[PDB]
Amino acid sequence: ETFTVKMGADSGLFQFEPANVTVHPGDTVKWVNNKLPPHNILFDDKQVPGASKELADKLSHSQLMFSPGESYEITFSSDFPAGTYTYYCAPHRGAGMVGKITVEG
Ligand SMILES: [Cu+]
Repeated sequence: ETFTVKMGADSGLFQFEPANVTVHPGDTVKWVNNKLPPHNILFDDKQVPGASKELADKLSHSQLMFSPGESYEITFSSDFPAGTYTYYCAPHRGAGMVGKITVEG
């Protein structure tokens, strides 16, 4: 299954929509610019399994995404451990543009 996460609500609010997604092994999460770019996707290294900086860096898209409809995706296959993965947008972190992926096992 592929889950689409919009970056920016239709109203312009600085939110990932939906903010919380639960995935099963082999599923894909695809982030897509919706409103008021740029956004980016940074995983919090203290809030992924093992509190691993390597894992957080692997999953992040640190480059700002300026283009309408620009996308980034992750397929949660076996090199991704079970657990929750918290992420944020650096431009809008202060305003609470945050999300969480729960990887089931
Ligand atoms: Cu953002």
